[PDB]
Parts: sequence; C-alpha cells; structure tokens
Amino acid sequence: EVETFAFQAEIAQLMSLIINTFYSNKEIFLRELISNSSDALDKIRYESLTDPSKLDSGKELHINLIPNKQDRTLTIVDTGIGMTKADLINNLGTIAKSGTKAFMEALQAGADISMIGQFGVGFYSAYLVAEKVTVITKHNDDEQYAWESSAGGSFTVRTDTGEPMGRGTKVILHLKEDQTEYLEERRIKEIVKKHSQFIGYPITLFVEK
Ligand SMILES: Cn1c(=O)oc2cc(S(N)(=O)=O)ccc21
Repeated sequence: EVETFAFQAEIAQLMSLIINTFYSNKEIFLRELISNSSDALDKIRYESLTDPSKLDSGKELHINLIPNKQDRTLTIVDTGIGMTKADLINNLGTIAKSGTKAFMEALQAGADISMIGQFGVGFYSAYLVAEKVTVITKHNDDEQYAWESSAGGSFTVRTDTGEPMGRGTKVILHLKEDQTEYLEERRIKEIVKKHSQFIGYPITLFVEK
C-alpha cells in the first residue's frame, strides 16, 4: 500500500533550486546528513536521561556510512530517535516552509547553498548528488516506514517490510551517474575529516569486497 503526496509548493521550489543551480561544492551534502544524524542521536540520548527504557530498541548511538558500487548507493545509517509517519509527511520533521523562506532570502543576499544547514532544511542537499532518495525510519512510538522521492513534486510513503532497524533513520542516496566519487573510500574519509571532525558519535565507514 503506497501513498503518494505532493510536496508543498515552497519545498518543491527548494528542491528545484538545489537540482538546477550550478554549484560545484556538492560534497557538503554529507556534512548536512551527518549533522542531521547527530541531531537525532542527541534527541534520543536526552530522552534516555530520564527514561532508560527509551533505549530498549537499541543502546548503541552511532552513524554508519555504507557505500555500494553495484547498487550505486551511499547509505547513511544512524540509531537516533527516528521519525513517525507524521514526521515523514511533515517534511521529515523539519519546519521546511519557513526554513526555505529564510534560505532563499539569504541566497539573494550573499549566501550560497553550502549554508543550507543553518536554515534547518539541510536534508534536501541530498539532491545535489542523488537522483532518488529513500528514507527508512523507525521511531519508538510508530512502525517502520519508507519515504521516497525522485523530486518532480511528489513523494511516497509506505510501510517498510525490509530489515527491521530497531530505532533510527537510514538515508539511501541513489547517486547520479556522474557523482560516483562519493562511493570511493578515500573521498568519503576526506569529506568526513574536513567537515565532521567534531561530531560526537562514532562514524564508521564500511568497506566493500
Ligand atoms: C545493507 N544495509 C542497509 O541497507 O542498512 C544497513 C545497516 C547496517 S548496520 N548500521 O546495522 O550495521 C548494515 C548494513 C546495512
């Protein structure tokens, strides 16, 4: 059972701007997604401070980076708080409408796309390098869901029947044909060292056969 939704007009405009603007510094997508994962891990850690049972779905707080050259996917996995179905539909738990408004005013006033994260809509920087993005997520208060969009004004949400995750979020980037450098081990390490050196959770870069 697959539900198809239209993006709010402002969010469709944001993804069009990300996809169509000439902007060479695409590597910041990874910083933005890792920062999102850190934020989600902060949230479940804070909740566990007064209620330890919130970690019954998994005690480890970490971030894994999983490149797959056969599938041409880069997957960012975290064991953070996750998102409910309502969160997914409401722009993946962001205030994307007012964030897009502020971001686009900043762009016409000196800013560049690399500062997208200061406006709370850094997730959509995934479309700098991905033709399609799948988000698998599991929140303690809801079931496991899959969100997916190839932009173009719509996204889908369905119940996920894949591997159960316990708790957290998995962002699967289906990379553009000319963006496969972000599957290379040395390129990912360089980006993590450059932009994510002070993230307070272990980041594990998986290797391939
Ligand atoms: C293939 N794959 C995937 O799609 O998500 C994964 C998560 C893990 S984890 N973080 O549990 O080691 C390991 C492998 C995968």
